[PDB]
Amino acid sequence: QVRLAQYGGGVKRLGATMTLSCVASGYTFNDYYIHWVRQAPGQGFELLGYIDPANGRPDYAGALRERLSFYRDKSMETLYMDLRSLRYDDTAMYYCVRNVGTAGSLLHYDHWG
Amino acid sequence: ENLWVTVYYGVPVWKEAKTTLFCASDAKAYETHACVPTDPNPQEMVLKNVTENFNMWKNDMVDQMHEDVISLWDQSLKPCVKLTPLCVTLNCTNATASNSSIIEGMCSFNITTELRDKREKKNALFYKLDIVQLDGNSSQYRLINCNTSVITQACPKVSFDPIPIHYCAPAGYAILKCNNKTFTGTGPCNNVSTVQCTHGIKPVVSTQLLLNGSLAEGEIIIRSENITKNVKTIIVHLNESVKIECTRPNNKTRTSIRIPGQWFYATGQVIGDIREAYCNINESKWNETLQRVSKKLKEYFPHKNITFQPSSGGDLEITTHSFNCGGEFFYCNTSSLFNRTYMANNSTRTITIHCRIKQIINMWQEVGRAMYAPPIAGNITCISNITGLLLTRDYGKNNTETFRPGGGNMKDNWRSELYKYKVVKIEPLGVAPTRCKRRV
Amino acid sequence: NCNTSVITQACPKVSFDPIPIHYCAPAGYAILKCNNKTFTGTGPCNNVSTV
Amino acid sequence: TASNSSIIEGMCSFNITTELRDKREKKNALFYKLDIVQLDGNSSQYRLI
Amino acid sequence: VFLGFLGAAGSTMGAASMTLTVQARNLLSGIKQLQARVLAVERYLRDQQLLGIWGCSGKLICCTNVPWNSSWSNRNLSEIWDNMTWLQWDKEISNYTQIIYGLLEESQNQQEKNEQDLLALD
Amino acid sequence: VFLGFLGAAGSTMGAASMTLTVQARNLLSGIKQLQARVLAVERYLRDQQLLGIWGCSGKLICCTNVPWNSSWSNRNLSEIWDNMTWLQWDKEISNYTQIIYGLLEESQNQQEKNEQDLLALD
Amino acid sequence: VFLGFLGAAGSTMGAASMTLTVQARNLLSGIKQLQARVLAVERYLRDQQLLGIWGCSGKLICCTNVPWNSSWSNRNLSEIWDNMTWLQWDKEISNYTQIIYGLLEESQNQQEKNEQDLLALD
Ligand SMILES: *[C@@H]1O[C@H](CO)[C@@H](O[C@@H]2O[C@H](CO)[C@@H](O[C@@H]3O[C@H](CO[C@H]4O[C@H](CO[C@H]5O[C@H](CO)[C@@H](O)[C@H](O)[C@@H]5O)[C@@H](O)[C@H](O)[C@@H]4O)[C@@H](O)[C@H](O[C@H]4O[C@H](CO)[C@@H](O)[C@H](O)[C@@H]4O)[C@@H]3O)[C@H](O)[C@H]2NC(C)=O)[C@H](O)[C@H]1NC(C)=O
Ligand SMILES: *[C@@H]1O[C@H](CO)[C@@H](O[C@@H]2O[C@H](CO)[C@@H](O[C@@H]3O[C@H](CO)[C@@H](O)[C@H](O[C@H]4O[C@H](CO)[C@@H](O)[C@H](O)[C@@H]4O)[C@@H]3O)[C@H](O)[C@H]2NC(C)=O)[C@H](O)[C@H]1NC(C)=O
Ligand SMILES: *[C@@H]1O[C@H](CO)[C@@H](O[C@@H]2O[C@H](CO)[C@@H](O)[C@H](O)[C@H]2NC(C)=O)[C@H](O)[C@H]1NC(C)=O
Ligand SMILES: *[C@@H]1O[C@H](CO)[C@@H](O)[C@H](O)[C@H]1NC(C)=O
Ligand SMILES: *[C@@H]1O[C@H](CO)[C@@H](O)[C@H](O)[C@H]1NC(C)=O
Ligand SMILES: *[C@@H]1O[C@H](CO)[C@@H](O)[C@H](O)[C@H]1NC(C)=O
Repeated sequence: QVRLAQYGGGVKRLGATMTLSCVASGYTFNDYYIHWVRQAPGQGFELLGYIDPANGRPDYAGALRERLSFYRDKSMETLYMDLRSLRYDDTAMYYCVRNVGTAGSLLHYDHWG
Repeated sequence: ENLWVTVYYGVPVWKEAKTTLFCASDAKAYETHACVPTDPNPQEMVLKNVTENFNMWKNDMVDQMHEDVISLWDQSLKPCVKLTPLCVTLNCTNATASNSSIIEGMCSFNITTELRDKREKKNALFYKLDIVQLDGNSSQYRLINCNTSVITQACPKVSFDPIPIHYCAPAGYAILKCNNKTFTGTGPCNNVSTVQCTHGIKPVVSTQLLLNGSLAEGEIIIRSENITKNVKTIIVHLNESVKIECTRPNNKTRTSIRIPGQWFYATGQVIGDIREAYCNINESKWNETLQRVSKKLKEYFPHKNITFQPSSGGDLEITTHSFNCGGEFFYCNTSSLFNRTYMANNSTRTITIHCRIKQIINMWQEVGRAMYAPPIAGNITCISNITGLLLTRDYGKNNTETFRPGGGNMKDNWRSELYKYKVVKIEPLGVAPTRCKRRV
Repeated sequence: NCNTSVITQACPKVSFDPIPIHYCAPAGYAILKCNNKTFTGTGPCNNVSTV
Repeated sequence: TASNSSIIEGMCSFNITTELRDKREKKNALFYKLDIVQLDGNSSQYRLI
Repeated sequence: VFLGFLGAAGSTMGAASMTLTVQARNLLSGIKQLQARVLAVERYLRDQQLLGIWGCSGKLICCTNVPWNSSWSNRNLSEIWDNMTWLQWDKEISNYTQIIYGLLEESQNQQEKNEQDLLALD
Repeated sequence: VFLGFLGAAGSTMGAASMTLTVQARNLLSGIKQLQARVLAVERYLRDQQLLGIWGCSGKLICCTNVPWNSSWSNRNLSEIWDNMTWLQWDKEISNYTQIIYGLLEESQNQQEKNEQDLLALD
Repeated sequence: VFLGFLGAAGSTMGAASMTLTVQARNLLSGIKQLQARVLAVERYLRDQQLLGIWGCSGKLICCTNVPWNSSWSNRNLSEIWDNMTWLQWDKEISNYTQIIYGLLEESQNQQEKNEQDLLALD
């Protein structure tokens, strides 16, 4: 029932700033955290960061605190990555994932965009 | 041998279950809550030699009173004016005061008044946070949330405030308290006690820390979930109060605009020279409290340093300390307060922090509904007692952990207070054997 | 009154009129009448009755 | 607008207030002729049923 | 009146036996909070009428005609009657509480029908 | 628990006599559907307290001091006690049910007052 | 059914003694007027179960094991039993009604525990 549509991508030029967008459709938008995962070819997955859509609180990986940015719009329930200063190693398949969490802790991922 | 069944009534045993809880009221009120319900006087007894498990995460009445707070706010805000016809196009130049960039609405517009003949020109005073910039010419402006929701003005004489509330059990249901001092938010208490109703819990609305609350018994207590190290929010409960002094120094001129029987309230003019609102902290109490908190937090985490930064990203409700005082909502810069680090191995001086104030506030858990605070005349001063912190953690790496303030979800603020109580259902019909038959 | 309040038209076919109304006691509660003729609005009646 | 018009017969422009209460803007949409009734005078004038 | 409610927990079977009346006493007292009071009316009746089907009418302590079975476990309990305390006994006996009530009801039917025939010899 | 409720209809007086307890058991369980539950609380009490005014307290079967009258018809019923089945007896006796209850209440007052005076000889 | 309700007031103790049943009978029957019916369910139960804690179960008149005390005043009342009428006795005895109920409950606990031990000699 729930769907995570993604827009943006294809080819981007070297050194530029790029934006990806996601739209969530069929669930209570404030309840679930959103994580951003990527996979380079020939490498395993790794996590970039996560966002709380309720209050806009982000958290980022240690090696990429300066290049990333997350934000969201609550009315159109839309989420956006900005990534600055693209380098050649960033060639990857990018996904958003919804996160299931309790009142105090976070748990496994359920759906992949 | 020769044992037979017998039944017993009034058996002291219980289960744990959900229920609907009753609430109390107060004699003096603002005037659904103003005269109802009853206002009883509670008593407490100690359950000797009773051990019972508690958990402040799984308990249900926090969500119940969260719904109660929302419902009381909706019922209070229901008989109020809707500010729909103010959504017309605003033409602002904003050059009346000595300085204009501080507030930046001083905005003319057309409004229907008392005849429905033709709209008349009026002007008022507004804050630039509540004003958004339309496309094209910069002098065109709009209200912030009217592209998303309707905005209602709160009537000033029915203002809701932290009145202490007692939660009463229904008949057949008992409330357990756990009077032990070093309760860690979960586990078995061997100091169980019972009441009929709880004490005076106040509906405190605050971010980045909580205030006007109760105090710990021993030293500072840290409550957190223990399913995984990946935690949403960690509660820190202080054993010693620290005082905060907040002030808005300027006086304001309330003006009324007539829209039928309603009367919209706006700001006319600030009296005198402009000064920026600010808050004050005793520096020695704050830094000593931070040292005690960090050296108590490193019990959990064995060998890593402890370092603080302010939060990054998100709306103003998480980047700043937001609260309400009087009728005015304050957002306080907390960057200078949380800049400390420590290695893992009485009222001198005062920290002043700058603030901003805005009138249109969303509901404190939810978007798609917003309310407009009325202007408050005169200078405002406030004194409060801060009782704890709501923190979150970064990932970090080897040798260093990192803790930064957060707590945008209002439910965890009330979860910081109702950690003591639990509700049980009484099962008084335990059977037994006995060495006796029945008459035939 | 439009400078003060909103005005509503009454629908003519739902018109309310002095229909006689009886007030019923709940269970466990009794109604006392004081059938004395010269009752003065206050004081003791010695002609008490119940309905 | 379509290849055949008599099947559905609303394809109808109108003015609507949107998001500012400044002045109504022109829009158009698509409708069925059963839900559309014909006003008096000119046939091109129409109303909702 | 509220005093000593559930305070006898932590004591024995026999100690709480004289203080069962305190727990037997309690049926006291947005806008829609009325409904819970109705629940307090219901469950007590669902208790009280249940005693009526066992023949243990009214009185807080009574015996019955059904003998004990070791199929509901065979704890000695004679010295544990003055330690126990209460809750582990419920947690132990809860495996068989749903079954014993039919035995009580059938024995009550035995008593009523046999006594009715014995008086019907009139 | 729901099993065999009203299933004994189609049997006799005496056959349903042992299965009256199943019918005695049932007091179970827009938005405004709460009120009917209150009705289930009411009528049963209006039954139960009514037994309290006759002195047939609690127990499902009892006799009383009031003798039978042929003014409430004089069916033999001795062989019809094991055919009847139930409902025809109800429509037959419904002509006089409103009258017999006063006889039961007056006989209960007789019993209470005479027994109270007999103990008052102490 | 409503007839003679509270009509026996103005008569004595003993005259209203045979007509207590009429007053014992009554549990009869904007938009939100339902709630008062619930109150009629509540208070009667708060009466009735209260009799259950005294051991005066069901029957309208009974005696108990607690003797009389002159600390609750020492009116002779023997000739005043057939004049009184009712209300003045209520205002006289209302100074001590809250105290006597504990005596009744404790005597009921005495009766239940001693009788349970006496049968426990089996
Ligand atoms: C009608 O109602 C709506 C809803 O209430 C009003 O809100 C507007 O909605 C639109 C559509 O969703 C938004 O457009 C998007 O804006 C994104 C960001 O644009 C600005 O916002 C940033 C500030 O917010 C964050 O700042 C930094 C990072 O930027 C964070 O650290 C911080 O924590 C904040 O969270 C500015 O910093 C930023 O520079 C912009 O000024 C766009 O990114 C977004 O996606 C676009 O991204 C690319 C271009 O940047 C490109 O791929 C695409 O074009 C893609 O669309 C999108 O444009 C508005 O931002 C939002 N306004 C708000 C919330 O104020 C709307 O205002 C109202 N209409 C009118 C007339 O008032
Ligand atoms: C935490 O605790 C502190 C300590 O009490 C508390 O500070 C107090 O708050 C109250 C209410 O916010 C203040 O009371 C005000 O005092 C002024 C001056 O006396 C009055 O003019 C105010 O009256 C207002 O309301 C009236 C009725 O609506 C209006 O008619 C009138 O015009 C005013 O609008 C109001 O009574 C009090 O001064 C402070 N300080 C002290 C020392 O008591 C604080 O509010 C608590 N809460 C928080 C969130 O900090
Ligand atoms: C509270 O503690 C802080 C941190 O130790 C003190 O701030 C330091 O003050 C000294 C001089 O007093 C400076 O040299 C440091 O650079 C400060 N460190 C900071 C700002 O991180 C502060 O002075 C203490 N205040 C009181 C009243 O004792
Ligand atoms: C409270 O519980 C802790 C948990 O172990 C225990 O160590 C402590 O002694 C308890 N407090 C008291 C006063 O017994
Ligand atoms: C914290 O203090 C250091 C001291 O050099 C300073 O560089 C940094 O900008 C400060 N950060 C904040 C958020 O105040
Ligand atoms: C009604 O009350 C007055 C009060 O004194 C009394 O005089 C009068 O006799 C009473 N009426 C009757 C019919 O007794």
